[PDB]
Amino acid sequence: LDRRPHEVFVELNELMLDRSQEPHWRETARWIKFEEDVEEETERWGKPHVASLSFRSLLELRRTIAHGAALLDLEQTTLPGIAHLVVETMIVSDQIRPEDRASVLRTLLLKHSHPNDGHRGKSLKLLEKIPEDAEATVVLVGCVPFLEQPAAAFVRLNEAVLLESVLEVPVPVRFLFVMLGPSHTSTDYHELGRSIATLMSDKLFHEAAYQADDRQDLLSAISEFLDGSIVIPPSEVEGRDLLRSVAAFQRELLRKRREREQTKVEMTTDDPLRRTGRPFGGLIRDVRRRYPHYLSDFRDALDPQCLAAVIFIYFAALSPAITFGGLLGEKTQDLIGVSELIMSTALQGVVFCLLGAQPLLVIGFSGPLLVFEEAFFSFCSSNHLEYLVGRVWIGFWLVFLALLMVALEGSFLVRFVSRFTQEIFAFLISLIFIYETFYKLVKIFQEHPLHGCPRGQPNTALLSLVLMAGTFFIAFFLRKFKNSRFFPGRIRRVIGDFGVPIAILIMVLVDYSIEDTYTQKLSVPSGFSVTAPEKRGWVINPLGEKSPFPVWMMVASLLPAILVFILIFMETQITTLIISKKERMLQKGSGFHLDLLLIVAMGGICALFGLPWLAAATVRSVTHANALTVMSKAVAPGDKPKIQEVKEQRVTGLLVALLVGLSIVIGDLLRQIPLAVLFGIFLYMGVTSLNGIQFYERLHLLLMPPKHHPDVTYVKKVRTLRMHLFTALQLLCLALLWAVMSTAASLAFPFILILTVPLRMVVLTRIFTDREMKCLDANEA
Amino acid sequence: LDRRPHEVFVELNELMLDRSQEPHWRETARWIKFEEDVEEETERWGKPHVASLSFRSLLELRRTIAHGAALLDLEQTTLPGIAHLVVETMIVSDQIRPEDRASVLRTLLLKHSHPNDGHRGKSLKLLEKIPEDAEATVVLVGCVPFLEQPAAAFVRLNEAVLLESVLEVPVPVRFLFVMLGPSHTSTDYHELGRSIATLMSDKLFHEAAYQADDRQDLLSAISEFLDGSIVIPPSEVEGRDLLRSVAAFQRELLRKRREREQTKVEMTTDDPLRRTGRPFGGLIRDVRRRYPHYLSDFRDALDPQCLAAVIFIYFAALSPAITFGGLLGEKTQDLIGVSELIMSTALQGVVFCLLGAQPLLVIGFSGPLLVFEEAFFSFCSSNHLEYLVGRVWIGFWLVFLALLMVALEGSFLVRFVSRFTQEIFAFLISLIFIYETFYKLVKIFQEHPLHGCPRGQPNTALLSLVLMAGTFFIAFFLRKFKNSRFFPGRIRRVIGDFGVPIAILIMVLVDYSIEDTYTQKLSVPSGFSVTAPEKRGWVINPLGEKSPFPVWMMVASLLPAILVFILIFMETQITTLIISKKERMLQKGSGFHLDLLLIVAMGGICALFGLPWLAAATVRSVTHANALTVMSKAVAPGDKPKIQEVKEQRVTGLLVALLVGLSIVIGDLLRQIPLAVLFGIFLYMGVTSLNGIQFYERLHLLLMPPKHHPDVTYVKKVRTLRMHLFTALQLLCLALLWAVMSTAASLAFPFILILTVPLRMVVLTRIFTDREMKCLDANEA
Ligand SMILES: CCCCC/C=C/C/C=C\C/C=C\C/C=C/CCCC(=O)O[C@H](COC(=O)CCCCCCCCCCCCCCCCC)COP(=O)(O)O[C@@H]1[C@H](O)[C@H](O)[C@@H](OP(=O)(O)O)[C@H](OP(=O)(O)O)[C@H]1O
Ligand SMILES: CCCCC/C=C\C/C=C\C/C=C/C/C=C/CCCC(=O)O[C@H](COC(=O)CCCCCCCCCCCCCCCCC)COP(=O)(O)O[C@@H]1[C@H](O)[C@H](O)[C@@H](OP(=O)(O)O)[C@H](OP(=O)(O)O)[C@H]1O
Ligand SMILES: CC(C)CCC[C@@H](C)[C@H]1CC[C@H]2[C@@H]3CC=C4C[C@@H](OC(=O)CCC(=O)O)CC[C@]4(C)[C@H]3CC[C@]12C
Ligand SMILES: CC(C)CCC[C@@H](C)[C@H]1CC[C@H]2[C@@H]3CC=C4C[C@@H](OC(=O)CCC(=O)O)CC[C@]4(C)[C@H]3CC[C@]12C
Ligand SMILES: CC(C)CCC[C@@H](C)[C@H]1CC[C@H]2[C@@H]3CC=C4C[C@@H](O)CC[C@]4(C)[C@H]3CC[C@]12C
Ligand SMILES: CC(C)CCC[C@@H](C)[C@H]1CC[C@H]2[C@@H]3CC=C4C[C@@H](O)CC[C@]4(C)[C@H]3CC[C@]12C
Repeated sequence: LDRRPHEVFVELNELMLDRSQEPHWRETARWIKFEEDVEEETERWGKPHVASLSFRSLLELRRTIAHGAALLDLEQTTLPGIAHLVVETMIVSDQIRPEDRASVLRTLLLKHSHPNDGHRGKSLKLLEKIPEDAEATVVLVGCVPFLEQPAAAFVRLNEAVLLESVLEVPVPVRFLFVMLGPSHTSTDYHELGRSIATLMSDKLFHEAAYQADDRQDLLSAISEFLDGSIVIPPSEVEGRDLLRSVAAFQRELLRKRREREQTKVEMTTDDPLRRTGRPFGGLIRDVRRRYPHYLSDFRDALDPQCLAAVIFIYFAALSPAITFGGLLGEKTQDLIGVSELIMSTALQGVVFCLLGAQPLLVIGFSGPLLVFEEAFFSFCSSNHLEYLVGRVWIGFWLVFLALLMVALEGSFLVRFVSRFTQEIFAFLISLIFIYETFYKLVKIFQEHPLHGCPRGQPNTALLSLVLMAGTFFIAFFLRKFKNSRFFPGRIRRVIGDFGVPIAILIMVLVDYSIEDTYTQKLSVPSGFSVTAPEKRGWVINPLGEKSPFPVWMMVASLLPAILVFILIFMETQITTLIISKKERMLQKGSGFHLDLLLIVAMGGICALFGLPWLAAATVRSVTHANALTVMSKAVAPGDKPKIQEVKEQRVTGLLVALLVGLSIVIGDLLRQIPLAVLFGIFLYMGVTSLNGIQFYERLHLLLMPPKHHPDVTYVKKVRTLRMHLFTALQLLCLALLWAVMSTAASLAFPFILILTVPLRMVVLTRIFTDREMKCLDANEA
Repeated sequence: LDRRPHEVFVELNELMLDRSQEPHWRETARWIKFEEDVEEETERWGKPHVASLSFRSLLELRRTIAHGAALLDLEQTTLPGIAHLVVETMIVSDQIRPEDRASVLRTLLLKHSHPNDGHRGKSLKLLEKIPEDAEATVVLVGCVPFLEQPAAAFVRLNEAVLLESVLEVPVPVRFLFVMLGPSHTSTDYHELGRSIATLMSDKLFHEAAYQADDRQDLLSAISEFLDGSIVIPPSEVEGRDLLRSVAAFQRELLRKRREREQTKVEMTTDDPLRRTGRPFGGLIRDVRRRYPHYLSDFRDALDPQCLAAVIFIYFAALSPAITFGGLLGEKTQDLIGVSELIMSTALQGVVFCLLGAQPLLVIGFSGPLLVFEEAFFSFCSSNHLEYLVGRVWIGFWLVFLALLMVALEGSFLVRFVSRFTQEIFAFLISLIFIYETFYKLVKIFQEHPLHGCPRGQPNTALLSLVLMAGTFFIAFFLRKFKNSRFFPGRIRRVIGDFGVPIAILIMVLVDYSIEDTYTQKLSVPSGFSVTAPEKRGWVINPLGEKSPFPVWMMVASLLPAILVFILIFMETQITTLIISKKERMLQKGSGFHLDLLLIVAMGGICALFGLPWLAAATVRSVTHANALTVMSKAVAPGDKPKIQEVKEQRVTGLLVALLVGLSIVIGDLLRQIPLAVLFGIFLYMGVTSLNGIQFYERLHLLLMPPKHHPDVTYVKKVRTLRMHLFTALQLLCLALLWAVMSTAASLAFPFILILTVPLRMVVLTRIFTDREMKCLDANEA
């Protein structure tokens, strides 16, 4: 006929006596894709587990179903009618004596019980998990003194009917299994109930039962279910490694089974990085996919979910801004400071969030840019060249290069930048955070020596070290608290997401308590003014501030433009690639050509006002994306979490940028933060961003004996001595890059990264196997 | 007949082609109580795992063995003869055409291969694991193109014979299984080989095959094996909680099976704490069990294993001695100091290790004794009583109470001291380590305030804190390194066992480097002299040093004697109970009556010379025992470690005591250790000993949601509220005890600690059920 299959919610009800000896059915276990048992002593629900059967119970079940009486497509609609029909058929099939007809019927008309039978508070919580269109089944297994032989009955109702006071949740029933036998047999009826329920909770078996017509089809379905099972021999499980191989073996077995099924069935039977050719094609394609959703981009942020992010993202886009800028003040003779960096961050962020194609990106100063800033400053103050005027021409060339790269569709080279260079560029970012911290500490200890009885203050070095260590430890332990197993589980996440503000506030109050001790503090000027209003204006003359600019450097400034373009391009395209994956349920569209052009043009224009260039960070962009995802609730117990949807809007980023811009009118309060707390946070970010990259783990695996290596796909398919050779080559390249960065040619490491782009292909294909590269240099997993 | 069963070492050899296309057998997996597989791509052995089967392969195996030809008790002794007989029987049973008799015969005399076929270095390393009296079996499965139907043969040799160049290790073979079939069938021969090998490596199946005589018994044994198995349904393993329930279910299933077997079999069929009554009976009983082994006790320590302990146990019995000895000097006006404590430790340790019944005990000053010392000092300097004379009479009463308690057999009350009071006592010991550290820190910060520009030194208050934190962190992280997964695994343990010496040495060097900063240092006097040689002699006059002693106190000193006897008795008896368990394979014997009498008598006599009393520590004794256990090497791969034996001797303890005694002639070197380094170790010992006691874990569970609780036996059998009530009732008693310890009646907390023994027997039984007490207050597990 039609018999459209539905998902099944299976319940086990067992007959038992009460304290007043009145017999009644009590619920014992429930199946929603996984078994859940009721503990007898404490009367609560245990954790979900895989439903492991036993073989003797399966044999007994097959024998019982072979000798039982089955009713198919019954026309009854009430419990008494179903019970009467069942007892009549049991009488017909010579299973129960007619004299007991009056007795056994009374056993099928008893009240049902449940652990929770206040009720709605858990009834709704269980109804959320169950799929919307699910049809339930009831298994009634128990022993009766007045019977002599076991009797079984399988009933499939013609139409779903809601039997009240039978199940645990209001779901219609479709199937009924009744078993009633004597108590002197060797069979365990709880085991038979568990076996039949685990059979019915399966996918293929329950579909077959939906489409079945007699007992032979039930036997065939039982054989089909048994074909793809795993038998575990009777041996003690001593260690823990013994049961880590079941998943892979089950995967292979079910793969073979599904391949056989697919063969039998066969016998029975918009890339965003593709270049078209039209000039500026990518720009038009990206605009005409994202702009029409403009109204929805604003209407979609009216919920508290989109208000709790702005509170702490503001604290993540601000801490580096006041840190990095300070460093520039120490490195460029206070030509570029915290005020200019904050103004540039705000001004570029608001425009990008109003006109960008991917509003979920937050842009700001990053690690590998201040190194280039310092290198260019060192080069400028060697040949008697003004530092701040050359940046104007660098930006002028950068704006032209961006247009050249966008006009001819060329933002597809990010496909050639594989994991080999991404993991090196992650170590560079995570090592210009630790080095600056451990250099500032040494400088502090040198300026204020530790002799006995401004410069030479008594208790300044050790106090700064203590503040740094305290801030780092607080920020680390709150991060570890975020993913722990304490507290109600939603306050846990909220507290764990405020690690940085809490750490900074605590370690600022501690230093505010201490009096009569000098600790260096932030330098934020009053009002809207340039950090050095004695040698620098707001607009830079493109011809020369103090002396006329040379004409040769006007054209010879092509090389630094190319290097900084390489840096910006890598840092932005990698982030856009990471954000717009398929695992993250990002609807609408992503912009690969409207982000590069906008960022580089804004940087080039902004460098005229003596403000730094910016590039989208790849760590706080992921944090911004994560803070906006909402997970589903219709997930079966014990199943892995599933992302429902990500709220895409351009209102949280705009508000965060505006807040960071307005954070300059509270300078009187921002001048009370000591300069060691910020470096504690600096070191914390540097250390904590290492987790995730495979280069770090393969570097760990150097010190581990080959017996203790994990079972990941890049360690169990390649020999140990080739994994170590790959790691050694990567380390050698990283060390060479650091050496060339630390010498007098510091403004050449972008060229070294571009030269490690094709080393991979040419050399590491001429050496390694075509099969080992897919294991070690894989882009997925 | 006889057919005595042995353990079985199963190997799987599969036919395959070489690069030169020459056919040969290659080893694929091996079974010693657990499966171990050879990876095809990398050619190395994977980790052990439980041998999970598949059902279709089992059905194919049953059908193949049903139609195969079996040879029982063959008289051949060489491979060619066995092959000839096998081919003849295959021809007899109409399985192989006679025309192919030659061809298949060749396939039975091909060279065998192995992963390691340098060979001896791993041959011995694997021969260690295999049991000495084990007999092996060889499984040969592969495909051939010249056959049309599968043929099988099972051969059991009459006597074990060493077949060279067949197995991987030189072990005699007893069984042979040969299977050869066409390559166009749907059967997978690797799976059949795995199935038959996992059958033959079982504990009951191989015995059944030993006693078997025909094919029907093989089928019966197959059914027996299948009876006690677990079937896992075809569902994906999504999470990780799914497979944590297999162990318990397997335990229950095997328990039922073994109960059935035992029922069928039935149908077919020196306490050391027992009082006798004779006076001093226990003393004689433990003397006559331990003294005769004197020569063995002295002859059993001639190995490097008994020499690496003395190196670091000396560093564990010394750090508290110079710490506690300092504190008493600050608390008793330098009447008892480091020198007196060190000398008492040495003098009592040597005598105890020379005459004791349990030499594996290290005695020394512990936490709850200095609290009583301080309380008695505070009581003495209130009524104008000399402090050092009263201890003489306290010892005089103690040496009488010990004799009274030993003469009438009374060292059996330790059975009534349950876990309820043991955990409270462990918290008391672990909370007098943190408190003293965090009080010394506050005192240091108060004496040297943090103002700007002996008392009032500039950089002392922060330097001491830095040193404490550094020492604690180093000592903690080396402890965590001891049980990590780095380094060759035997250097790892050696480095992890030297945490305290390394942590102290590094920071001593660091503070040595710093110049022109004052940090308070240890006060160890030169030569053999008392700590204060201006107000105290070496022999205390029992009548009064400065003024005559009152006569009323001479008799009234009974109460402190009891209040300190309780502490000594608990601390010694708990340690002796913990040490002499059954899990620790301690041979010879333990003395419950020769340790109490000796320790208390030595404490009473040693208090006449103005030296403190001592009681065995329950943490350093366990460390001493652990440092002397030697583990076995004959353990199958993947199995849990097993203790071979423990070297019991009275030479390492005597040497450690002598070293601690001689550590006073290096005072010029011990006076360079800053006093803030030792308190790091103090706090580390306080924090690190909380792990293990169930009170701490049940205190953690107050914050966990009921969803995240573990699966231990005391959380899944009692309701959550009736667990938190028990935890709160324990915390209330602990808080009351800590309150009575801090007021002006501080020398009464032993009475409170002994008043919680009848509380458990009277009150906590009238509230909690008889079944909840066995779950929460269990002595085992
Ligand atoms: C500014 C700093 C302030 C610090 C001052 C102190 C601050 C407090 C400091 C230290 C002590 C703190 C916390 C101790 C904790 C109690 C909660 C821990 C036990 C607990 O968890 O109980 C809770 C709540 O039940 C109560 O009513 C519990 C009733 C709590 C009693 C009231 C406590 C309120 C605070 C007491 C002190 C009040 C002090 C206020 C005075 C102010 C002084 C200034 C039961 O939770 P549940 O089982 O019903 O819900 C579960 C649970 O949330 C799971 O975690 C969750 O799974 P995950 O999301 O994966 O984690 C489940 O979700 P699914 O099943 O769908 O997957 C939920 O279904
Ligand atoms: C700089 C970074 C700072 C932070 C980094 C962290 C720390 C500071 C950094 C670096 C310092 C250290 C390097 C030390 C490490 C090497 C990695 C160890 C890998 C390794 O394990 O390889 C070893 C030996 O292989 C060699 O022959 C290896 C032979 C060549 C090794 C080098 C030779 C000289 C080493 C010293 C170098 C000298 C350097 C200084 C001297 C220069 C002076 C100017 C293979 O060991 P195995 O597989 O044969 O034996 C296993 C293994 O021991 C398992 O652990 C054990 O199981 P468990 O007991 O349960 O753990 C098995 O027992 P069962 O079968 O009964 O279960 C054994 O069967
Ligand atoms: C920068 C260093 C100090 C850090 C890490 C060094 C090791 C992880 C590397 C350095 C040299 C490497 C070896 C150098 C070359 C080879 C050849 C390599 O090629 C082969 O397969 C040998 C046979 C052939 O050439 O085909 C096998 C691994 C091995 C021994 C390497 C193993 C790993 C080693 C010891
Ligand atoms: C300040 C902190 C560190 C101390 C610990 C406090 C809580 C862990 C304790 C204090 C009071 C306890 C409650 C006191 C009384 C009861 C009644 C008790 O009632 C029953 O035993 C049920 C049977 C019946 O109702 O007769 C169940 C536990 C409960 C809720 C206890 C739960 C745990 C509480 C809240
Ligand atoms: C400290 C680190 C970063 C650099 C020093 C690396 C040297 C000292 C260590 C690190 C990794 C080590 C290797 C780790 C694993 C093996 C496999 C083993 O079967 C032979 C030795 C061998 C090949 C080790 C040789 C020594 C080795 C190369
Ligand atoms: C500082 C800490 C140790 C003190 C916190 C103690 C109080 C607030 C905590 C300790 C244990 C907690 C209990 C833990 C588990 C449950 C089970 C839940 O179904 C109802 C609430 C209840 C009963 C909690 C109530 C709050 C509780 C009693």
